[PDB]
Amino acid sequence: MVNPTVFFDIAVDGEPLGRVSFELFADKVPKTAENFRALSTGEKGFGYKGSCFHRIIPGFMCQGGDFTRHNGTGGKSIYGEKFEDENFILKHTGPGILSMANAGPNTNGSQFFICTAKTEWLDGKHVVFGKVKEGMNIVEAMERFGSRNGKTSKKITIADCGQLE
Amino acid sequence: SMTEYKLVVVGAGGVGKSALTIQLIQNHFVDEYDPTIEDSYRKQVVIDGETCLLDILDTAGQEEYSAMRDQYMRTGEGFLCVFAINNSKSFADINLYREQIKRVKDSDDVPMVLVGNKCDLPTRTVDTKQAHELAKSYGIPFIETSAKTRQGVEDAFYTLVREIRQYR
Ligand SMILES: CCn1c(-c2cc(N3CCN(C4CC4)CC3)cnc2[C@H](C)OC)c2c3cc(ccc31)-c1csc(n1)C[C@H](NC(=O)[C@H]1[C@@H]3COC[C@@H]31)C(=O)N1CCC[C@H](N1)C(=O)OCC(C)(C)C2
Ligand SMILES: Nc1nc2c(ncn2[C@@H]2O[C@H](COP(=O)(O)OP(=O)(O)NP(=O)(O)O)[C@@H](O)[C@H]2O)c(=O)[nH]1
Ligand SMILES: [Mg+2]
Repeated sequence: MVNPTVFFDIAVDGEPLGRVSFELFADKVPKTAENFRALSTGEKGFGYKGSCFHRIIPGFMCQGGDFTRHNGTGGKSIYGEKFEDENFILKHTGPGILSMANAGPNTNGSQFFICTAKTEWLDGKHVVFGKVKEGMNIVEAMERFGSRNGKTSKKITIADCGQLE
Repeated sequence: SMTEYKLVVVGAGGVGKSALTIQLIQNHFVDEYDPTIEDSYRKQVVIDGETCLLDILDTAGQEEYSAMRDQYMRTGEGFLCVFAINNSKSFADINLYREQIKRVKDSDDVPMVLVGNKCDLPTRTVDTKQAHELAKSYGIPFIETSAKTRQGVEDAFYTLVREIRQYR
Protein backbone atom coordinates (compact mmCIF):
# COMPACT_ATOMS: atom_id res chain seq x y z
CA MET A 1 0.00 0.00 0.00
CA VAL A 2 1.50 3.40 -1.10
CA ASN A 3 1.49 6.25 1.52
CA PRO A 4 -0.45 9.28 0.16
CA THR A 5 0.58 12.94 0.77
CA VAL A 6 -1.92 15.68 1.78
CA PHE A 7 -1.43 19.42 2.41
CA PHE A 8 -2.90 22.18 4.56
CA ASP A 9 -2.56 25.85 3.62
CA ILE A 10 -2.56 27.54 7.06
CA ALA A 11 -3.86 31.09 7.58
CA VAL A 12 -3.51 33.45 10.61
CA ASP A 13 -6.60 35.76 11.00
CA GLY A 14 -7.32 35.10 7.30
CA GLU A 15 -3.70 35.84 6.10
CA PRO A 16 -1.60 33.05 4.50
CA LEU A 17 1.11 31.59 6.77
CA GLY A 18 2.27 28.67 4.59
CA ARG A 19 1.88 25.06 3.58
CA VAL A 20 2.23 21.92 5.69
CA SER A 21 2.33 18.54 3.87
CA PHE A 22 1.93 15.14 5.58
CA GLU A 23 2.88 11.61 4.60
CA LEU A 24 -0.02 9.38 5.75
CA PHE A 25 1.16 5.87 6.82
CA ALA A 26 -1.53 3.92 4.83
CA ASP A 27 1.07 1.05 4.88
CA LYS A 28 0.51 0.63 8.70
CA VAL A 29 -2.90 2.28 9.43
CA PRO A 30 -4.80 2.33 6.15
CA LYS A 31 -8.24 2.99 7.71
CA THR A 32 -6.92 5.94 9.79
CA ALA A 33 -4.83 7.27 6.85
CA GLU A 34 -7.83 7.06 4.45
CA ASN A 35 -10.08 9.04 6.90
CA PHE A 36 -7.57 11.91 7.04
CA ARG A 37 -6.92 11.78 3.27
CA ALA A 38 -10.65 12.01 2.42
CA LEU A 39 -11.27 14.78 5.01
CA SER A 40 -8.29 16.68 3.46
CA THR A 41 -9.74 16.42 -0.11
CA GLY A 42 -13.35 17.07 1.06
CA GLU A 43 -14.44 14.38 -1.45
CA LYS A 44 -17.20 13.07 0.93
CA GLY A 45 -18.80 16.59 1.01
CA PHE A 46 -17.23 17.56 4.38
CA GLY A 47 -13.74 17.81 5.86
CA TYR A 48 -11.00 20.03 7.18
CA LYS A 49 -11.22 22.99 4.75
CA GLY A 50 -12.21 26.14 6.72
CA SER A 51 -11.73 24.50 10.17
CA CYS A 52 -9.32 25.89 12.80
CA PHE A 53 -6.50 24.74 15.08
CA HIS A 54 -8.46 25.23 18.34
CA ARG A 55 -5.59 24.18 20.65
CA ILE A 56 -1.92 25.10 20.31
CA ILE A 57 0.37 24.35 23.28
CA PRO A 58 3.96 25.38 22.62
CA GLY A 59 6.52 22.65 23.30
CA PHE A 60 3.82 19.93 22.83
CA MET A 61 1.39 20.04 19.87
CA CYS A 62 -1.13 21.78 17.58
CA GLN A 63 -4.66 20.24 17.64
CA GLY A 64 -7.47 20.77 15.08
CA GLY A 65 -10.03 18.98 12.90
CA ASP A 66 -13.39 20.00 14.56
CA PHE A 67 -15.14 20.98 11.30
CA THR A 68 -18.65 20.16 12.68
CA ARG A 69 -18.84 22.35 15.85
CA HIS A 70 -15.64 24.52 15.41
CA ASN A 71 -15.27 24.57 19.24
CA GLY A 72 -12.94 21.59 20.00
CA THR A 73 -15.80 19.18 20.92
CA GLY A 74 -16.88 18.02 17.47
CA GLY A 75 -15.75 16.38 14.25
CA LYS A 76 -16.62 13.08 12.56
CA SER A 77 -14.94 10.42 10.42
CA ILE A 78 -15.84 9.28 6.90
CA TYR A 79 -17.06 6.03 8.70
CA GLY A 80 -19.58 7.78 11.02
CA GLU A 81 -19.31 9.70 14.29
CA LYS A 82 -16.46 7.50 15.61
CA PHE A 83 -14.18 4.57 14.65
CA GLU A 84 -11.96 2.11 16.54
CA ASP A 85 -8.25 2.56 17.34
CA GLU A 86 -6.78 0.85 14.26
CA ASN A 87 -3.47 -0.06 16.05
CA PHE A 88 -0.65 1.60 18.06
CA ILE A 89 2.27 0.35 15.90
CA LEU A 90 3.61 3.90 15.38
CA LYS A 91 4.77 5.98 18.36
CA HIS A 92 4.95 9.69 19.20
CA THR A 93 8.72 9.85 18.51
CA GLY A 94 9.20 13.63 18.07
CA PRO A 95 8.23 16.76 16.19
CA GLY A 96 6.01 16.37 13.10
CA ILE A 97 4.15 13.21 14.21
CA LEU A 98 0.47 13.32 13.18
CA SER A 99 -1.89 11.45 15.51
CA MET A 100 -5.62 11.09 16.27
CA ALA A 101 -7.18 13.07 19.14
CA ASN A 102 -9.78 11.08 21.12
CA ALA A 103 -12.05 10.96 24.19
CA GLY A 104 -10.72 7.52 25.22
CA PRO A 105 -10.59 4.12 23.50
CA ASN A 106 -12.17 3.76 20.03
CA THR A 107 -13.47 7.35 19.76
CA ASN A 108 -11.52 8.45 16.65
CA GLY A 109 -13.38 11.08 14.58
CA SER A 110 -11.66 13.90 12.65
CA GLN A 111 -9.75 15.72 15.40
CA PHE A 112 -5.98 15.24 15.10
CA PHE A 113 -2.81 16.74 16.47
CA ILE A 114 0.66 17.54 15.14
CA CYS A 115 3.43 16.98 17.71
CA THR A 116 6.06 19.75 18.08
CA ALA A 117 8.08 17.52 20.48
CA LYS A 118 8.23 13.87 21.55
CA THR A 119 4.99 13.03 23.43
CA GLU A 120 5.79 9.39 24.36
CA TRP A 121 3.19 9.29 27.19
CA LEU A 122 0.51 9.27 24.39
CA ASP A 123 1.96 5.99 22.98
CA GLY A 124 -0.67 3.20 22.97
CA LYS A 125 -3.49 5.75 23.60
CA HIS A 126 -3.54 7.87 20.39
CA VAL A 127 -3.23 6.35 16.91
CA VAL A 128 -0.21 7.75 15.05
CA PHE A 129 -0.96 7.74 11.32
CA GLY A 130 1.38 10.24 9.63
CA LYS A 131 4.17 12.80 9.80
CA VAL A 132 4.97 16.26 8.48
CA LYS A 133 6.84 15.98 5.16
CA GLU A 134 7.26 19.71 4.26
CA GLY A 135 6.52 22.83 6.31
CA MET A 136 7.60 21.74 9.82
CA ASN A 137 8.70 25.46 10.06
CA ILE A 138 4.98 26.43 9.53
CA VAL A 139 3.92 24.12 12.40
CA GLU A 140 6.68 25.78 14.51
CA ALA A 141 5.33 29.22 13.46
CA MET A 142 1.81 28.19 14.57
CA GLU A 143 3.24 27.95 18.14
CA ARG A 144 3.60 31.80 17.96
CA PHE A 145 -0.20 31.97 18.61
CA GLY A 146 -0.62 29.31 21.34
CA SER A 147 -0.56 29.32 25.14
CA ARG A 148 -0.08 27.08 28.20
CA ASN A 149 -3.74 25.89 28.12
CA GLY A 150 -3.84 25.91 24.27
CA LYS A 151 -6.20 28.91 23.73
CA THR A 152 -5.02 30.60 20.49
CA SER A 153 -4.30 34.38 20.41
CA LYS A 154 -5.18 34.54 16.70
CA LYS A 155 -7.53 32.41 14.54
CA ILE A 156 -5.43 29.64 12.85
CA THR A 157 -7.36 28.14 9.92
CA ILE A 158 -6.90 25.46 7.29
CA ALA A 159 -7.69 27.91 4.45
CA ASP A 160 -7.25 25.12 1.86
CA CYS A 161 -6.30 21.46 1.87
CA GLY A 162 -6.03 18.55 -0.55
CA GLN A 163 -3.97 15.59 -1.75
CA LEU A 164 -0.55 16.02 -3.53
CA GLU A 165 0.19 12.30 -4.25
CA SER B 1 -9.61 46.17 48.16
CA MET B 2 -11.97 43.15 48.53
CA THR B 3 -10.47 39.94 49.81
CA GLU B 4 -9.50 37.40 47.14
CA TYR B 5 -9.99 33.65 47.51
CA LYS B 6 -8.10 31.13 45.36
CA LEU B 7 -10.56 28.26 44.78
CA VAL B 8 -9.55 25.05 42.92
CA VAL B 9 -12.10 22.61 41.45
CA VAL B 10 -10.77 19.01 41.33
CA GLY B 11 -12.12 15.53 40.59
CA ALA B 12 -12.23 12.79 37.95
CA GLY B 13 -12.90 13.42 34.23
CA GLY B 14 -16.49 14.32 33.33
CA VAL B 15 -17.91 14.78 36.88
CA GLY B 16 -18.91 18.35 35.92
CA LYS B 17 -16.13 20.60 37.35
CA SER B 18 -16.35 22.89 34.29
CA ALA B 19 -20.21 22.78 34.15
CA LEU B 20 -20.30 23.81 37.87
CA THR B 21 -17.74 26.61 37.41
CA ILE B 22 -19.41 27.97 34.22
CA GLN B 23 -22.89 27.83 35.88
CA LEU B 24 -21.38 30.02 38.66
CA ILE B 25 -19.44 32.45 36.39
CA GLN B 26 -21.65 32.62 33.24
CA ASN B 27 -25.10 31.32 34.39
CA HIS B 28 -25.46 28.72 31.57
CA PHE B 29 -25.10 24.90 31.37
CA VAL B 30 -22.43 23.47 28.98
CA ASP B 31 -24.17 20.35 27.56
CA GLU B 32 -21.16 19.51 25.29
CA TYR B 33 -18.06 17.62 26.59
CA ASP B 34 -14.94 19.84 26.30
CA PRO B 35 -12.38 18.10 28.55
CA THR B 36 -10.35 20.74 30.36
CA ILE B 37 -6.60 21.44 30.12
CA GLU B 38 -6.76 24.21 32.70
CA ASP B 39 -8.95 27.32 32.94
CA SER B 40 -9.08 30.25 35.42
CA TYR B 41 -12.06 32.60 36.12
CA ARG B 42 -12.59 35.69 38.29
CA LYS B 43 -15.90 36.80 39.82
CA GLN B 44 -16.81 39.27 42.57
CA VAL B 45 -19.67 38.12 44.85
CA VAL B 46 -21.18 39.04 48.24
CA ILE B 47 -21.20 36.24 50.81
CA ASP B 48 -22.72 37.00 54.25
CA GLY B 49 -22.64 40.74 53.40
CA GLU B 50 -18.82 40.80 52.67
CA THR B 51 -17.80 41.39 48.98
CA CYS B 52 -14.99 39.11 47.79
CA LEU B 53 -13.14 38.20 44.60
CA LEU B 54 -13.24 34.48 43.66
CA ASP B 55 -10.23 33.30 41.62
CA ILE B 56 -11.38 29.85 40.41
CA LEU B 57 -9.01 27.26 38.89
CA ASP B 58 -10.89 24.63 36.83
CA THR B 59 -8.49 21.65 36.57
CA ALA B 60 -8.22 18.61 34.24
CA GLY B 61 -9.72 15.27 35.29
CA GLN B 62 -7.05 13.33 33.27
CA GLU B 63 -5.66 10.45 35.41
CA GLU B 64 -2.47 10.39 33.18
CA TYR B 65 -1.23 13.70 34.74
CA SER B 66 -2.03 13.07 38.45
CA ALA B 67 1.63 14.12 39.15
CA MET B 68 1.08 17.58 37.51
CA ARG B 69 -1.54 18.56 40.17
CA ASP B 70 0.99 19.30 42.98
CA GLN B 71 1.87 22.86 41.81
CA TYR B 72 -1.80 24.09 41.74
CA MET B 73 -2.55 22.29 45.03
CA ARG B 74 0.31 24.32 46.66
CA THR B 75 -1.14 27.69 45.46
CA GLY B 76 -4.89 26.90 45.99
CA GLU B 77 -6.50 28.15 49.28
CA GLY B 78 -9.63 25.93 49.10
CA PHE B 79 -10.75 22.91 47.08
CA LEU B 80 -14.05 21.73 45.67
CA CYS B 81 -13.66 17.93 45.50
CA VAL B 82 -16.32 16.89 42.91
CA PHE B 83 -17.72 13.42 42.06
CA ALA B 84 -20.80 12.51 39.96
CA ILE B 85 -23.64 10.62 41.74
CA ASN B 86 -23.89 8.25 38.68
CA ASN B 87 -20.07 7.50 38.69
CA SER B 88 -18.98 5.40 41.73
CA LYS B 89 -15.36 5.38 40.33
CA SER B 90 -15.31 9.24 40.53
CA PHE B 91 -16.49 8.85 44.19
CA ALA B 92 -13.62 6.36 44.89
CA ASP B 93 -11.25 8.95 43.28
CA ILE B 94 -12.28 11.54 45.98
CA ASN B 95 -10.02 9.76 48.57
CA LEU B 96 -7.00 10.10 46.20
CA TYR B 97 -7.57 13.87 45.59
CA ARG B 98 -8.08 14.46 49.34
CA GLU B 99 -4.86 12.52 50.22
CA GLN B 100 -2.87 14.32 47.45
CA ILE B 101 -3.99 17.81 48.70
CA LYS B 102 -3.22 16.85 52.32
CA ARG B 103 0.24 15.45 51.28
CA VAL B 104 1.19 18.44 49.04
CA LYS B 105 0.01 21.08 51.63
CA ASP B 106 1.47 18.97 54.54
CA SER B 107 -1.75 19.73 56.51
CA ASP B 108 -4.90 17.99 57.85
CA ASP B 109 -6.53 21.43 57.92
CA VAL B 110 -7.13 22.50 54.26
CA PRO B 111 -10.45 24.20 53.38
CA MET B 112 -12.40 21.69 51.27
CA VAL B 113 -15.98 20.88 50.29
CA LEU B 114 -17.16 17.52 48.96
CA VAL B 115 -19.50 18.07 45.98
CA GLY B 116 -21.89 15.37 44.68
CA ASN B 117 -22.81 16.62 41.16
CA LYS B 118 -25.43 15.62 38.48
CA CYS B 119 -28.23 15.25 41.15
CA ASP B 120 -30.74 16.06 38.33
CA LEU B 121 -30.09 12.51 36.91
CA PRO B 122 -32.81 9.91 37.51
CA THR B 123 -30.39 7.13 38.64
CA ARG B 124 -27.55 7.38 41.20
CA THR B 125 -24.85 4.70 41.75
CA VAL B 126 -23.40 6.52 44.85
CA ASP B 127 -25.33 6.48 48.20
CA THR B 128 -25.84 10.06 49.53
CA LYS B 129 -25.26 8.35 52.95
CA GLN B 130 -21.67 7.25 51.88
CA ALA B 131 -20.77 10.84 50.74
CA HIS B 132 -22.18 12.28 54.03
CA GLU B 133 -19.96 9.82 56.05
CA LEU B 134 -16.81 10.46 53.95
CA ALA B 135 -17.27 14.27 54.41
CA LYS B 136 -17.82 13.68 58.19
CA SER B 137 -14.62 11.49 58.22
CA TYR B 138 -12.69 14.50 56.63
CA GLY B 139 -14.43 17.19 58.76
CA ILE B 140 -15.71 19.05 55.64
CA PRO B 141 -19.19 19.95 54.29
CA PHE B 142 -20.98 17.83 51.64
CA ILE B 143 -23.13 19.70 49.08
CA GLU B 144 -25.29 18.01 46.41
CA THR B 145 -25.33 19.94 43.10
CA SER B 146 -26.73 19.95 39.58
CA ALA B 147 -24.72 22.09 37.16
CA LYS B 148 -27.69 21.42 34.75
CA THR B 149 -30.45 22.94 37.02
CA ARG B 150 -28.01 25.21 39.02
CA GLN B 151 -29.20 23.38 42.22
CA GLY B 152 -26.59 23.84 45.03
CA VAL B 153 -24.02 25.56 42.72
CA GLU B 154 -23.77 28.88 44.62
CA ASP B 155 -24.08 26.87 47.86
CA ALA B 156 -21.01 24.70 46.93
CA PHE B 157 -18.69 27.63 46.11
CA TYR B 158 -19.95 30.00 48.90
CA THR B 159 -19.67 27.17 51.49
CA LEU B 160 -16.01 26.75 50.38
CA VAL B 161 -15.43 30.53 50.86
CA ARG B 162 -16.97 30.28 54.37
CA GLU B 163 -14.59 27.31 55.08
CA ILE B 164 -11.55 29.47 54.00
CA ARG B 165 -12.90 32.48 56.00
CA GLN B 166 -13.17 30.31 59.16
CA TYR B 167 -9.61 28.92 58.55
CA ARG B 168 -8.36 32.54 58.25
C1 LIG C 1 -1.82 18.50 33.37
C2 LIG C 1 -1.85 19.58 32.32
N1 LIG C 1 -1.98 18.95 31.00
C3 LIG C 1 -0.93 18.64 30.16
C4 LIG C 1 0.48 18.93 30.44
C5 LIG C 1 1.34 17.85 30.63
C6 LIG C 1 2.69 18.07 30.84
N2 LIG C 1 3.54 16.98 31.03
C7 LIG C 1 3.07 15.62 30.78
C8 LIG C 1 4.16 14.61 30.48
N3 LIG C 1 5.35 14.75 31.33
C9 LIG C 1 6.39 13.88 30.81
C10 LIG C 1 6.38 12.44 31.22
C11 LIG C 1 7.39 13.38 31.79
C12 LIG C 1 5.85 16.11 31.21
C13 LIG C 1 4.84 17.12 31.69
C14 LIG C 1 3.15 19.38 30.94
N4 LIG C 1 2.33 20.44 30.78
C15 LIG C 1 1.03 20.24 30.51
C16 LIG C 1 0.18 21.47 30.32
C17 LIG C 1 0.83 22.44 29.36
O1 LIG C 1 0.04 22.10 31.60
C18 LIG C 1 -1.15 22.88 31.65
C19 LIG C 1 -1.42 17.94 29.07
C20 LIG C 1 -2.82 17.82 29.26
C21 LIG C 1 -3.83 17.19 28.56
C22 LIG C 1 -5.14 17.25 29.02
C23 LIG C 1 -5.42 17.88 30.23
C24 LIG C 1 -4.44 18.49 30.97
C25 LIG C 1 -3.14 18.43 30.50
C26 LIG C 1 -6.21 16.71 28.20
C27 LIG C 1 -7.53 17.01 28.28
S1 LIG C 1 -8.38 16.31 26.97
C28 LIG C 1 -6.92 15.53 26.48
N5 LIG C 1 -5.87 15.85 27.16
C29 LIG C 1 -6.94 14.62 25.29
C30 LIG C 1 -7.47 15.33 24.03
N6 LIG C 1 -8.85 15.05 23.73
C31 LIG C 1 -9.64 15.95 23.16
O2 LIG C 1 -9.26 17.10 22.92
C32 LIG C 1 -11.03 15.47 22.93
C33 LIG C 1 -12.17 16.46 23.01
C34 LIG C 1 -13.55 15.91 23.21
O3 LIG C 1 -13.68 14.84 22.28
C35 LIG C 1 -12.83 15.10 21.14
C36 LIG C 1 -11.72 15.96 21.67
C37 LIG C 1 -6.71 14.85 22.80
O4 LIG C 1 -7.12 13.92 22.10
N7 LIG C 1 -5.52 15.47 22.56
C38 LIG C 1 -4.57 15.09 21.54
C39 LIG C 1 -3.27 14.73 22.22
C40 LIG C 1 -2.78 15.88 23.08
C41 LIG C 1 -3.88 16.34 24.04
N8 LIG C 1 -5.12 16.58 23.35
C42 LIG C 1 -3.49 17.64 24.71
O5 LIG C 1 -4.03 18.69 24.53
O6 LIG C 1 -2.48 17.46 25.53
C43 LIG C 1 -1.88 18.64 26.16
C44 LIG C 1 -0.49 18.29 26.68
C45 LIG C 1 0.30 19.57 26.99
C46 LIG C 1 0.29 17.49 25.64
C47 LIG C 1 -0.63 17.38 27.93
N1 LIG D 1 -27.13 15.75 33.71
C1 LIG D 1 -26.02 16.45 34.01
N2 LIG D 1 -24.97 16.45 33.18
C2 LIG D 1 -23.94 17.20 33.67
C3 LIG D 1 -23.88 17.91 34.85
N3 LIG D 1 -22.65 18.54 34.99
C4 LIG D 1 -22.02 18.23 33.89
N4 LIG D 1 -22.73 17.39 33.07
C5 LIG D 1 -22.32 16.91 31.76
O1 LIG D 1 -21.24 16.03 31.94
C6 LIG D 1 -20.30 16.18 30.84
C7 LIG D 1 -18.96 16.55 31.41
O2 LIG D 1 -19.12 17.82 32.11
P1 LIG D 1 -17.82 18.72 32.31
O3 LIG D 1 -18.16 19.96 33.07
O4 LIG D 1 -17.02 18.94 31.05
O5 LIG D 1 -16.97 17.78 33.29
P2 LIG D 1 -15.46 18.01 33.82
O6 LIG D 1 -15.39 17.41 35.19
O7 LIG D 1 -15.14 19.47 33.69
N5 LIG D 1 -14.50 17.18 32.74
P3 LIG D 1 -12.85 17.29 32.66
O8 LIG D 1 -12.12 16.72 33.78
O9 LIG D 1 -12.47 16.46 31.43
O10 LIG D 1 -12.41 18.72 32.43
C8 LIG D 1 -20.90 17.24 29.91
O11 LIG D 1 -21.62 16.65 28.83
C9 LIG D 1 -21.84 18.01 30.84
O12 LIG D 1 -22.90 18.61 30.13
C10 LIG D 1 -24.99 17.91 35.72
O13 LIG D 1 -25.10 18.47 36.82
N6 LIG D 1 -26.03 17.12 35.21
MG1 LIG E 1 -13.63 20.43 32.75
